[PDB]
Amino acid sequence: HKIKGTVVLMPKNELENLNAFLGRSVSLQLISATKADAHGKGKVGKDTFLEGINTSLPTLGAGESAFNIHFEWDGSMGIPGAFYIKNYMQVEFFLKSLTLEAITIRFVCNSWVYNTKLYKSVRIFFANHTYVPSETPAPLVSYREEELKSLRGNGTGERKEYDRIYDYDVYNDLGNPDKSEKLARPVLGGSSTFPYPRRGRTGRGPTVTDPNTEKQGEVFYVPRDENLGHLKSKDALEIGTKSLSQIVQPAFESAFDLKSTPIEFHSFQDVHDLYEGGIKLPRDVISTIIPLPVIKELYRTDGQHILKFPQPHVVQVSQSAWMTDEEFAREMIAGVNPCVIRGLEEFPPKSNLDPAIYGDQSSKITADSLDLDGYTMDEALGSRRLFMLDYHDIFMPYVRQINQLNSAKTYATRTILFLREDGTLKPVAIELSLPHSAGDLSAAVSQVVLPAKEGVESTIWLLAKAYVIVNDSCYHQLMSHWLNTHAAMEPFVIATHRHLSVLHPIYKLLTPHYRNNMNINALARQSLINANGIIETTFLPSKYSVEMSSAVYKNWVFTDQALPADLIKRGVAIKDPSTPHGVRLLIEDYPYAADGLEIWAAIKTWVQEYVPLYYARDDDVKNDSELQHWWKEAVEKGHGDLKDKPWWPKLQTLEDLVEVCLIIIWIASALHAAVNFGEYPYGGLIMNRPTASRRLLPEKGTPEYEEMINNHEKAYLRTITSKLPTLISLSVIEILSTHASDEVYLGQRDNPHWTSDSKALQAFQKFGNKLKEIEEKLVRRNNDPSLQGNRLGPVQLPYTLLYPSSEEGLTFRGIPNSISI
Ligand SMILES: [Fe+3]
Repeated sequence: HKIKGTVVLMPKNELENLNAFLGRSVSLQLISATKADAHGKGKVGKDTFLEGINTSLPTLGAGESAFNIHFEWDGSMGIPGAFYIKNYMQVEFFLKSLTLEAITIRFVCNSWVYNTKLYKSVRIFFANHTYVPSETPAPLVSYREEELKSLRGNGTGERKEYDRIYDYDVYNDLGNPDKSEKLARPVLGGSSTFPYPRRGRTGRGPTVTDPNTEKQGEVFYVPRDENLGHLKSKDALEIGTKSLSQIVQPAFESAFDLKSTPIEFHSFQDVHDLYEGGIKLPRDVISTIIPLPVIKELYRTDGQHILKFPQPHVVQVSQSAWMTDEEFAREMIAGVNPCVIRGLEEFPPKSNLDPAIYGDQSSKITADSLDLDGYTMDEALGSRRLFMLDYHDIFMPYVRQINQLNSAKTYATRTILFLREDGTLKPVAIELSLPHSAGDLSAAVSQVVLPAKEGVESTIWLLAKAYVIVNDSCYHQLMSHWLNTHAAMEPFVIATHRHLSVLHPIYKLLTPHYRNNMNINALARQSLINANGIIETTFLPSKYSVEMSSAVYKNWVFTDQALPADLIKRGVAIKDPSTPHGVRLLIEDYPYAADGLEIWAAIKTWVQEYVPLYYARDDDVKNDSELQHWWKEAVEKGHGDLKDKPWWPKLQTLEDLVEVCLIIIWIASALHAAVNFGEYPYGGLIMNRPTASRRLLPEKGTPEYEEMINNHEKAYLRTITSKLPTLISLSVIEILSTHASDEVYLGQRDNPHWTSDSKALQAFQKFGNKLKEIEEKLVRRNNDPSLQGNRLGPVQLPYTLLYPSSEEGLTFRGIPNSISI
């Protein structure tokens, strides 16, 4: 009756001896998928313990250990399709897999197994077979549904480290009212005032001063297997933000309070010095930073007084190129935030904001003042050569409250761009707008600034570009990055674990694209977007930052996240059935869009080849109970504040299923990579990507105006992010722009046996081959001299953000499967 099996596991001291696992320390019980008891449930075998350590196969790394085990299983017990496991040891271990031979049967587990007394029900694992609900072997049907009920929990209770309960809650855990009324923040989600995607429920309970806000916690829970261990401490990048906010930031502050370093940058060279000779800090400040995991990888040091940041890619060839109008415009199509620019089809541009509240909103930009390389405005409009980076309606509602803050002053900006005959974009005007209402104490007014290369006019134009980029950096960080990827994706991760069994084909299709997302999001709610957290203390909006993202979410549209839909909606492409991708770009050499369409196409082919393997007709999608409950919950609960919108796909057809999966995979992989991995490469020079502005343009006749004339670099530095928040911000984006060495990229999976279905495996193989094919093509584009203007620019920085592959580090390339940092 014996079945020879091999158990691979990792002792806790590996992701954060052997003989202790033997004896009666760990028992497994096989469950039959073909032979059932009197209740239709698969028969269960006897408790079998680990017999010995297997030291036979070389292919076994990652601090993993193999154990031999034999089960009493007669042919009459049917075929095993699952197993129970109980850990009698005090300390948890990481279960990798179980492999049964003559009968091969593989089980991919990758799950922490805590002491048996901590679990309400015994941990169960299934073989690597894939089944839509109606295809589940009858003896496993109930076990499948029971595991899902276990994962859903009951919606109450404080979640614990070892819990594996997935549920939703609103963002009511960012404020810290018990510490100070000044740290109170509006609850985001669950109201018409503040709609917002839901996040993972933690259940710590209410604060003492506000029943609607969740109390503080030293650890923000995520279902256990969402918290990724790492073999190398340097790869635990997500812990970096907590260390930065709680340990490093206070250390930097003391250096400034003690006046051990100049409080402000006084010249552009003071900024360049950070990645050259470095910055000198107090000994104890260096000593506080140098020993921390992850943090110590951010700077080179002499071990005593110096911290040196790495040279950002944007200055590696020319340290002054960022100041060119050419690079300013190019970064709108190949920079850190390449997805906001829109076509402009009328002139002057219009506003939908209420003039009764903000004053006359007519644009003050006159067509006759613009240099369109000889084109008349009507010619530029008609030839589709006019574009804009429009933050006017987005920022105007918040300008008054932001400008009331100390050290924060902004404009609601609009930039007009012209597509030159040579295919590059050039900036032709910037409008710096302020709201005007009766009784305004401020005398500052709106103004239009035009390009200028000499005189005070050139300084004013450089400052106008800085106000625009402060708007762009804020929108990029809070919306393009945080809202559209991190926050938007979490509800789908939760729904997937709550309603699609690990056996489900769609679960297998989508879960690789969720790796580390709930984990980084929980760490973000704790240290990145919390009251007085990193973002609030480094970006322009301060305490209004996260709520601004809620106002933007009001207009978030799931189907508009598809790349073709996005391009068409923004007026940078038109539908064209005669083209390979179904769309014709209006900026032919738009790096992000051109490379993105290649990746989008590859993902679509993959999804279109996968789905058919499990759903033959539209009725098969309509009748999948798990799939229907999954989608219904993702929409009505996860993104519930928008359940009233008409645009949600129905999921009653193969077409809709493909669409939904394609968009989810796109957001998690390529979209997030394109907006994330260029953060330090472009933003590592604070002048190129300022996060905040502290004053408006000066009045003629004041010393500030005189300063623009006599010391333009100081005028610029006094206007943008101060030195202290710059040091913190550079540190944060350096972490976010780094690829951990254990990352899993698009076209890869953590285990070659994720499914036993050879056809699904074949399809995945073709997808990976296609991505390698695409990379060769993108390499050719970057090497094409005719595309240099937009793909490299004056900074001579080849656009590699959508190259699928990458080695570890701050590489400016590589597409991870998920939002993993
Ligand atoms: Fe990210």
